[PDB]
Amino acid sequence: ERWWRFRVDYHAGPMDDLILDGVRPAFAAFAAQAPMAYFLRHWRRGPHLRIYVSTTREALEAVVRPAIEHVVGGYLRARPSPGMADPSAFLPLHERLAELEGEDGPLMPWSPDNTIHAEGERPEPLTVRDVLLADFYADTTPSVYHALERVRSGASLPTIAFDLVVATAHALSTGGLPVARTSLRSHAEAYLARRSDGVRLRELWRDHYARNREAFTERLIAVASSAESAENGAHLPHVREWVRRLRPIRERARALLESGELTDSPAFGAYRLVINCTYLHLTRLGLTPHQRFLVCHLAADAAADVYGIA
Repeated sequence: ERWWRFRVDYHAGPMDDLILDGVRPAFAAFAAQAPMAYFLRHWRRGPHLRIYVSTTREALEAVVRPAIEHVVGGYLRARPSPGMADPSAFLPLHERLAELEGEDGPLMPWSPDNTIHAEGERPEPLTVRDVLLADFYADTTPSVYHALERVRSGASLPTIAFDLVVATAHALSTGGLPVARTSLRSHAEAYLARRSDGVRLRELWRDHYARNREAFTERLIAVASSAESAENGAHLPHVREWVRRLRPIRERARALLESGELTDSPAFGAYRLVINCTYLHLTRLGLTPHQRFLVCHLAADAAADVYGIA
């Protein structure tokens, strides 16, 4: 009935664990009364988690709030964050990120580390995109846990970023990977373009590609077949689920572009939005912007060597 907001401060300790061992249980403990709920990373007044959950005030006070305070709080007391040495070391960066993303709220002093805070209900009325986005975040919370599990048991996060980006490109674009590798290049290129060492960046990034050319091209075609099987049991499952989860959301978005709120609508519009959702997904899995751009770039290079010998 509303979106209710909590803040979990965890300034210096492994947010992956806090998600898996604190918030995942807590969310389960209210699954019947409030199934619609998700969380985002954020930086303001200390690195923290932002928790979003859709219920009435009655359910918040009854079931949601105390599952957070007790389950999550339990995790905090077991595995506390050691803290940040100087939060004001981060002020000039934060001042920038505020301007860049319009944040307006106070920046210093930092919230107390290792702590929970109720924050109230969202703005007042949501936009259509806000609604479609929240739906996406909630729908993909299982996929977050899947991944951080794989990461926790030794697997590589860059590689998971790869499989996902690639899959969303081949399966949800108007012409598949051979056409949407331009949008991937394009996405990395906008970052290389404003970096004074872009030149050396591109050399490093291309050395990397060359050293591993066989790994990435092999992996590229794997993810490509996985995403087009019509035979539910390929060599890779997470790809096939990721596609599966996202197909609904293009439709609801492509539908409400040619019925007309937001911005070819399907072609570069639905697929514009769900590639941007994959990017938001990956942020949530703890990939930096740097590492995401690098992944877009390696996907593109890999796609040259297979779809480009045309």
